Amino acid sequence: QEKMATNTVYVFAKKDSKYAYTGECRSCLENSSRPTSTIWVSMLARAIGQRIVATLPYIKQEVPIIIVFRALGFVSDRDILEHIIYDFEDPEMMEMVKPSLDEAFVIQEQNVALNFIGSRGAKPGVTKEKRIKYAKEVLQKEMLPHVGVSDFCETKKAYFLGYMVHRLLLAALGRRELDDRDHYGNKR
Amino acid sequence: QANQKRITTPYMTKYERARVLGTRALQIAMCAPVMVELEGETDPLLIAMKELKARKIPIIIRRYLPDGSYEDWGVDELIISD
Amino acid sequence: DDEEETYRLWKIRKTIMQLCHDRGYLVTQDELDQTLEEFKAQFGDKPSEGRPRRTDLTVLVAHNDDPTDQMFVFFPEEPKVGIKTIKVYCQRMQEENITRALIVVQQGMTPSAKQSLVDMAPKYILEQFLQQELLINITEHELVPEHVVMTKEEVTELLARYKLRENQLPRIQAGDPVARYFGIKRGQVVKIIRPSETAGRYITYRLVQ
Amino acid sequence: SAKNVTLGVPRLKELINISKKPKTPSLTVFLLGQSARDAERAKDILCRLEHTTLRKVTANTAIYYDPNPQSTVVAEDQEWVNVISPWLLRVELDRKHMTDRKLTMEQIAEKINAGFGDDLNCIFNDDNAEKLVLRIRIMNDDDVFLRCIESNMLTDMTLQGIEQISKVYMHLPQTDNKKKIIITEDGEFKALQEWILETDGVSLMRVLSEKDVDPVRTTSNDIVEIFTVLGIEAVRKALERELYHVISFDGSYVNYRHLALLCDTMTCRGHLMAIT
Amino acid sequence: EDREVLRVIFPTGDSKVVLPCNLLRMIWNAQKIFHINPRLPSDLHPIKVVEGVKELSKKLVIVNGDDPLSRQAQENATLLFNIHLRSTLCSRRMAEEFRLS
Amino acid sequence: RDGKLAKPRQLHNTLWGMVCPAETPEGHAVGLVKNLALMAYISVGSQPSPILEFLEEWSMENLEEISPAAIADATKIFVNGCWVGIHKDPEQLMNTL
Amino acid sequence: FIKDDYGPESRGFVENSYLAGLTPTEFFFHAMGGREGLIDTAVKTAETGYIQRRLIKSMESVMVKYDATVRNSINQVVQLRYGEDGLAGESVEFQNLATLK
DNA sequence: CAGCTCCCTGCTGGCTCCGAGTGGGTTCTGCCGCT
DNA sequence: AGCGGCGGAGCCAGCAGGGAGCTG
Repeated sequence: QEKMATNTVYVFAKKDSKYAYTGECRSCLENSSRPTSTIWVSMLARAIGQRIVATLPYIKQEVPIIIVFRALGFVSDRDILEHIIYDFEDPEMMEMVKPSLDEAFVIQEQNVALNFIGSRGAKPGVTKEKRIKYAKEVLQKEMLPHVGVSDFCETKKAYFLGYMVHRLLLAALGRRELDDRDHYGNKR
Repeated sequence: QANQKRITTPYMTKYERARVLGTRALQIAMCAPVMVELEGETDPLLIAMKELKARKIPIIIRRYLPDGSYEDWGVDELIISD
Repeated sequence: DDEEETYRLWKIRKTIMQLCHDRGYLVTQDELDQTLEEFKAQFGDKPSEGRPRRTDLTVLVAHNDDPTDQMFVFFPEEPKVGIKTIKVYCQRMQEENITRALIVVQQGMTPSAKQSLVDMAPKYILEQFLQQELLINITEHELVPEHVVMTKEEVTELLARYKLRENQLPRIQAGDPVARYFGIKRGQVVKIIRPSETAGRYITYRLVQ
Repeated sequence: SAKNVTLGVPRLKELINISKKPKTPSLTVFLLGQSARDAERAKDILCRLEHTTLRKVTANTAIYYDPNPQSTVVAEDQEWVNVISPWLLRVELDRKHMTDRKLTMEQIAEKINAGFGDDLNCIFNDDNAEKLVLRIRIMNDDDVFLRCIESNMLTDMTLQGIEQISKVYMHLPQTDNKKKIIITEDGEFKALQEWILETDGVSLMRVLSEKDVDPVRTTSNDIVEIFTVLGIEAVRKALERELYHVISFDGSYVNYRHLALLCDTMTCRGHLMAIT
Repeated sequence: EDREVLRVIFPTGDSKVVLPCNLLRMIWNAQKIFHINPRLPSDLHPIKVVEGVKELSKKLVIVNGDDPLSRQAQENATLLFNIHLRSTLCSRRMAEEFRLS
Repeated sequence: RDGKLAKPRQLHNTLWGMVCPAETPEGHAVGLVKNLALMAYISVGSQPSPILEFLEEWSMENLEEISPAAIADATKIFVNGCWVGIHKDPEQLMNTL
Repeated sequence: FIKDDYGPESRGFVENSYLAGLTPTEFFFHAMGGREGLIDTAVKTAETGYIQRRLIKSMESVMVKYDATVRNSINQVVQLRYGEDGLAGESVEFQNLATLK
């Protein structure tokens, strides 16, 4: 039985949708009981324009990626941009990453971002500290299992998610090209 | 309608030709009296064909007009195609 | 931007006059086919703040059989015409002994005015038209065949000849451009003369619903 | 160059199931006179039809903070000789598309002034320098308003052409039916090869209502649009033509009996009775 | 006058048309049935051609009736075939081409 | 099946030598059911941990060690799709592997 | 093939015939080309049969009455004469209008 | 004249459809337990 | 033992938002 390869980033562009480009990486641990927890990192298709969202497993609505990073533990902004754009002397990347940055200048610390994610969760907590724990559990186990599920894997998950965003930006700028679904390199 | 007001075609259409032949040969098969002297042929369909060619079939056709009226055309009275 | 608007208004007037000729109203050939220069010299080349302005460029015509029923056309200056800007036209409707008229609006007419035009329709059978819609005579198009409006006696003759009731005919909705062009109520069938590539000419009858 | 006309089974579906959105709606616009004869006036008609936004003509766009309009942070003697907000807007066009579509800075500026009123003043460089500059201010939610209006003005301004028709092609037809056909003084037919132009969008009403465009022969390949513009009887004929086009494209023949019956039963009720 | 009607019915003039009975082929069949031998003068009178075509046009009925609505319908329904019939069973054409007796 | 999207059913260029181009059912499973080429072999899987210990001892750095200052000029190493580290010299590590 | 090779051999052109045989690249390209037609053959049926059924269910009661007109099941007139001439489609021929052009 | 009422337009979510036949084969039609 | 419970494409409905329009 064929299937799409796991733990690999695919940047696609579906024709008729609210968003132009979308980057998915269906992820699996080394044959764990959890199924393929697929995460999409997507870019809207047109004010400001071209915000970047990331629909997350067990989350009803899309969440802007910068909120995801702040919930993951990066309070600052330079640190977050260090995980997405690897060379700061490229202003074309900045011009497309700032529309997503200015979307979330109201969240500045980890706990409010955790609350924001928990409010969008499938099981919304009644109190703040319940949404905090639910979203922390989601980030710890549901999102990106293959890069690691342990006490402290936040830096590795942030690096991989920033890589996913960088891959999406490379397809948006045309620096690279969209991955092919029928390419049996992408099949298992 | 009266005999004066007949607007349908004087040609016996293929459907009338098929159904009249079928329903007359069926009658011949049920030992109805033949209208034409036969020369020993036993098949009721050929008997009905011979009667149609001789214009002796004792059947008339009721052609229903779309409005609801009808016309009574005798098989002997309208032109057979073949 | 006045040459384009003058040309647009000239074509609107020409199409309206052709519409009146086809509908049956009495029009002279001179006004039926006048060039752009006659319109220029008779109205003034300056639609923007000049003498070729609306409202006293409007046309009134009368039917050939009797000069009692008369048909105005009206070009409101307002883009989106309203009730207060059509109640004036209705007051003219009443102060004259006229029965029906046209309104060639600049932009889309407001729904309140549309509902009004529905409401006083039996007393005054007046209809609307668009500025865009009247820049071409659609009957002149090759796809549009020859449409002829039947009178009641020949409608009855048609029905008696074909022994069919009124609703069994092919029908046409009153909102489509050809029926709106001629100007015709429901229950009024239209002869449609079109060329047949199989046998010459073919006559079909569309009833308005 | 535009043979994505989706013939065959998809076109049969688009006709039978009368779809509001065909995959390839296209015009076959004919020309009236000397414009049909020569290519330059045909191009002049072409540019008035092909939709053009201000994105098509500009090279790049930039905004600055000039404290004084007299200061001219960018070295431009044109503004020096020509000459209230400090945050301004600057867009650079290119000569290529500019002279391809035959516009002027005056036309672009008057379009801006008509669209937005006297909320902003455009200062355009003359058509003499190698560089194509027009500067934008705002007369007296401070600069992001300018950012948003810049985005809005780039997206949709309709400098020339009409909406919903994105690309228009121009060619001399080879088939006799698509070629203009006349009758000479000796009763010949004298197949004429005049300029026609096909589109990839559809309006059918802002097109025929244009100068030097033949409003007698322009079919639109769009059944719903024809229903809205010309009426049900013209719909029957156009639907017959488009339904015969796919069948006779293969070279096969189907008797007119069946095409006429289908187009009649699909249009015998005054409305477009799609077969679904 | 029928020629102008044809020219307005068929813009981009294409003589190829679909009609019930092949008139040319029936003429050629009669030529071989009756051994015309078109090297000799024909005995067929030119007025007989006209007054036979006019009667055949009456005989070829599609819409029955006598009221003007039925006459117009019959004429329109048989217009193209009657035009072709008159254009092929011409007095001149029969006298100089088919030579039928 | 019975889908009008023919793109999955088409023979892809990457089917050279791993999937038979000729062999496929002619019914509603054209291109969906495909057999296996002769020498085509399907990997069975193994632990990447020995590759990990081999990688971590030449000149590469794990994500936690370096800063993103030097990450742009070097090359990113993926092992089973997870970003393991960063190496300054792609060449002579490709040759080594 | 080398990267960015737009040559005829690199993009599907087969300079060999069925007699000389196909070089393996050409064989694979021809297999991939014929796969498209094979897929189309299977896919087209589920649309064409549906189109045929949908056409039939919209016209299955349209018939020529004894009035010689064409009416649907509810006696609504579709055509006053079948084919706007009243003529059968199996007894007509192609002909040329001589008087035209 | 400013505030309130209403009708239209625009947009999103929802439901139904998806060739004609034909020959075979297969498994599956509940199980645990507790009176 | 016998049964009693344990994917995709394309038309409508429906809300939301925004002008004419009447009324105190």
